[PDB]
Amino acid sequence: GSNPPPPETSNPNKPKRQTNQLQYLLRVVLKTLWKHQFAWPFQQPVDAVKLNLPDYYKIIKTPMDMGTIKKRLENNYYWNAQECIQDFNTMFTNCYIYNKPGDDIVLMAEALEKLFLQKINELPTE
Ligand SMILES: Cc1noc(C)c1-c1ccc2c(c1)O[C@H](CC1CC1)C(=O)N2
Repeated sequence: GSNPPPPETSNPNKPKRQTNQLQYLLRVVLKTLWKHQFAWPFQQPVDAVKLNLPDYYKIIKTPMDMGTIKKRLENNYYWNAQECIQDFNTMFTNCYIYNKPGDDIVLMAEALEKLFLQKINELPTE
């Protein structure tokens, strides 16, 4: 039972907002990554129990996944786009820290991150 609670996707006191940038993040960035062939392992938290990776949450203390990001965006959890961008970067970084280069998961993260960076370059409010 080595899985933590997942990251919060709502919070009573944290102020909530919808900006054009946050709409772009849900409707274009998340949408393109979510439907990518390599999205699926990132669509929910890492299941250290199911994967038999009992040390995952010993090593990764700031977990993040796209399921979480998607719910945060749908819930207007974020105040600004930078918060969301930060979550995507945390997701990628965690994957690169925990796994070794040439692991399939790392190659999947690299392909998603390329696409992420391309979509982030067109972020509106321009
Ligand atoms: C994402 C992620 N970051 O570190 C690890 C470990 C994962 C991870 C998440 C889900 C799965 C996983 C790795 O292994 C396989 C998929 C990977 C082999 C590609 C699986 O079925 N689910």
